[PDB]
Amino acid sequence: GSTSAMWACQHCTFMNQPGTGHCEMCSLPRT
Ligand SMILES: [Zn+2]
Repeated sequence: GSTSAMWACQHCTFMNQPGTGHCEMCSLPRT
């Protein structure tokens, strides 16, 4: 809801918040 810049994971293939470097799908890091 209006944030900095989300990201697209390369495991679960879902969108994630700019602060959730991990993930709400796989449970892994952004890197
Ligand atoms: Zn993920």
